[PDB]
Amino acid sequence: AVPKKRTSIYKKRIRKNIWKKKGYWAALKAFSLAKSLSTGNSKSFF
Amino acid sequence: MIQPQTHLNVADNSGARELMCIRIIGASNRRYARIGDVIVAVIKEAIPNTPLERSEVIRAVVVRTCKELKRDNGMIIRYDDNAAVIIDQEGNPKGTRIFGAIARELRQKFAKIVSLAPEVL
Amino acid sequence: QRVKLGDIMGILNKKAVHAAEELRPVPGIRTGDIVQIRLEVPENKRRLSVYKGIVISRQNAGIHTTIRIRRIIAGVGVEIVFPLYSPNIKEIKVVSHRKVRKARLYYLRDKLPRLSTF
Amino acid sequence: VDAGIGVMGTKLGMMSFFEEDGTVVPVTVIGFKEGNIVTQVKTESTDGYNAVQVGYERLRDRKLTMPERGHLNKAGVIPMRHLQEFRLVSVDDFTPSQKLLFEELFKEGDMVDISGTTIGKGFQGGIKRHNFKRGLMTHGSKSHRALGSIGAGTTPGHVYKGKKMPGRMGGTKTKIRKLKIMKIDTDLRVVMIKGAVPGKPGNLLRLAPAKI
Amino acid sequence: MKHGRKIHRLSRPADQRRALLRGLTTQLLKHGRIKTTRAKASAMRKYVDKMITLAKEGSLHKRRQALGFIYEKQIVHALFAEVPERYGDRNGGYTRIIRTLPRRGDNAPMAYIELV
RNA sequence: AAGGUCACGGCGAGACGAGCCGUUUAUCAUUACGAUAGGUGUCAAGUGGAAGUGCAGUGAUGUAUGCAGCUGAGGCAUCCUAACAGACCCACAGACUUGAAC
RNA sequence: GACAACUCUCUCUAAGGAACUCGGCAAAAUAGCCCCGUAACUUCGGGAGAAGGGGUGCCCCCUCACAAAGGGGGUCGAAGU
RNA sequence: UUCACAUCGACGGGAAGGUUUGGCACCUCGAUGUCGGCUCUUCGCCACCUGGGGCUGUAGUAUGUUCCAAGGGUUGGGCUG
RNA sequence: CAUUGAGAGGACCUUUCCCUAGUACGAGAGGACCGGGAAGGACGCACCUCUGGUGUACCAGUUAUCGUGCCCACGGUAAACGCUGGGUAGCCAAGUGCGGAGCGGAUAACUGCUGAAAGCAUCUAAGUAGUAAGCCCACCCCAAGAUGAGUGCUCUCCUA
Repeated sequence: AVPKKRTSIYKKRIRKNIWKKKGYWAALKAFSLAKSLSTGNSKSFF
Repeated sequence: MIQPQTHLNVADNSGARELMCIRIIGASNRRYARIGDVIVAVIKEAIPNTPLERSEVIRAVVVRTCKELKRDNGMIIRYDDNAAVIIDQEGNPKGTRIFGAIARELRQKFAKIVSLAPEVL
Repeated sequence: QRVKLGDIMGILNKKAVHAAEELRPVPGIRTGDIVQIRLEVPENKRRLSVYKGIVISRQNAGIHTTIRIRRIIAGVGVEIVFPLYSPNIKEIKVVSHRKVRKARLYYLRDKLPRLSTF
Repeated sequence: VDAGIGVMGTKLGMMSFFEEDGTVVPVTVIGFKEGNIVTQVKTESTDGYNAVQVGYERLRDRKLTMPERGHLNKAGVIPMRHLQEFRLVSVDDFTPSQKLLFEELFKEGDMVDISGTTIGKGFQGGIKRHNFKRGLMTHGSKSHRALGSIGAGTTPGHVYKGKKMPGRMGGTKTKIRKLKIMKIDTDLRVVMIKGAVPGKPGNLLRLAPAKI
Repeated sequence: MKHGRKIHRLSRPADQRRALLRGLTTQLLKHGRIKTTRAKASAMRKYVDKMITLAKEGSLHKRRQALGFIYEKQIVHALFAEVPERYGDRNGGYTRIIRTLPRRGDNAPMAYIELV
């Protein structure tokens, strides 16, 4: 359970950039919702 | 479903009352003894005017069971107790009058149990 | 002249019950009745077995609309299942009716058997 | 290599056929949404093997993409969803142009094999995937239902591959074998088959003769 | 595995879920338009369609089952005097599940229930 | 561009990703597709006789209305509600070299 | 939100009943009030609530210490502390 | 019964294995947690069974011993940690 | 989309009973090899038609109490069902189906067929035949990240 050693700058920038790329994937969805929130007949967002 | 530590009542007047059955013969499953499987009984208590006493290993036949009995005709037969017949390896028992009803498939291997039975359903 | 949908459970089951009713008529067995079952078993030559008893349930799933029946044979407690649409039965006879306030008489197994002898 | 062309059909529940002898047999009911039209045959000349390619489930054209519907209209047939071939020995006489093959070929052949997607059970443990035993439920025990030991001691230094771990159990296709056919219906488009097919009512089901 | 278990259970135990259903469909029948989460929205949709069509046939038995389900006394008797005059000929589909922005603090998918 | 992804309504699929099925003048007619989910209407099915009234009884209770009443995770029908509004990725003959016939 | 494995706190479990185990550990079972009845042994104080068995809900009537309580009867439920 | 070698083989001799008890003290004590049980492997053959065969003081059944073969199986319990 | 399959997994297990036949063999007593059939056991892959377990979707009986003004009738609570009685769809087995096939290939031990080195011989030195639950293939599934990245069908590359 206890880690034997530490990680490099290598593997950490890989994992942190996979985390922040996983943050990248959930804003073109927000760009699509922000673009559909604009002028148009949409039956949502009262 | 007859485990190797069950108590079976007697279905004859051979001289016992119930039995702790031990480790069935034939079907090598031995944790599920259905009908017609002989069991290596031991006598838990008996009738004390008969040459069948306490602590006596004997062979018997499971003839009634609380577990179901799938038949090809569509019927399913089940009893409310467990019963055995104190048997010998040459067919017939050493007790004549059979108590309680039995089924009829065990006629294909144990015909003397059926012929001495009061009801064959 | 109509093509059929994926509702073939009800029409295979319905025409199966209608065919088995065309073969032999069967009055309905409600829960709590006291009925007779006349069974056809080969090689016995008596060809009419006696099954008196009390219907405990009716697990009706179309062609397995069945009878959980119970009669105290002189030893103890015999509990037989009968498919009502099988070709092995001959006729049913609703002898009596207990008029019981229950759909499932599973209590009656392990009761005092003077109230269970058909 | 299969011993002949088969069909595919959908499961529509289970019931019990009453044989006139008196027996009660549990049968699965097979329907047929659309005829199993031979769409594309692949012979020894233009392909390395020989197989007959049939399909199933005629649909709307919006449900089907341009390469799919272009492939199906290359044969001049209806646009259909499912599509599978049977590899067959080089004695075949099958035209890919709309052979709406009728289901009479299985009744005299009272042995058939079936393949299908079994129902998935998700990420299940080792107690049900590989039929393990659980530990003691009491007597101060703590390894209830757990996986137990995994490998040997120092000398391996690892665990053997293919070791029985928990994982996703169902979802792959299976074939159960030599299943004896029963009463077909030439108007209800329904075949009784005594057994238990893989999956709930609704899924695709390969129905092809035996390979014994 | 959840094959065919079509009850929609929330993040709450069973009796607390029943009280959430009864209270939120009660105040849904009080205000008409309401802000829920989407799980709570569909969970309102089934039960409030059951309560519109329950007092559609305004007998005493339907009114007593309907009064037994809803908390407030004076809202059941304002219901069967309103639903045959309004929701006759609709024949199902009494609500609308207009969704909105997620909630600040949870990113909870947040919905909004009408009566139409 | 073909084809995907998000979103959308979900699943007999599923820890999350996956996968699968829909994503509407959601047929018109002579005969297999354009009902995805919820509701509704019915049919299987479970418990099993509901409330109210009348009758019998001093009353507990039983009885008729009434296989009624609820349940409807399942089947079929029905566009009543939600499948609206969108967005994004991938484009523009697929390097270089030999042989064959045209 | 979802309703994976698996841990934990609980509920039930066909057939059997300790075969599990170091060991009935843990769970299950008994359980309240009245009536009957209660053994070996003993320091004659006890064991003893030994053990074991029956009634128990609700409506009638009468006897009523005229408050507790009793008997007889009916009524339902599969099951009445 | 005759008969060293169907089967045992005395007095002795030659090997293989590293599964017992030992010998050395070569890694490890700024820590390599012993014995049994549960769960779960996998491997060896010096084969208990299953498959094929030789010999038999093998009439047949059942064997005794031995060759090839490790794919698969090798029970439930009373005692005791 | 459709598959070939290099490679890898799983499965290739086993017992009584009956015919042959109370036949060969044996003074009797006993009792075959070989070839078939049938019922099992474990293991595995599935399924819920039947039988059930659970099923806090459900409905039904009842205790204590608080609300719905009160009687009736309901709702809440008695952990994550108050305690029980049953149950549809799921899940499961104890239940239900199915599997373990091959006069297919080569062999290990062995039996051989011709047959020489020593005009006799010998299963072998040339060639070659029967044959093991063992090896491989066939059997069920995954499978071209098999970078050796396969094969077949079909769609689309437009304007300046």
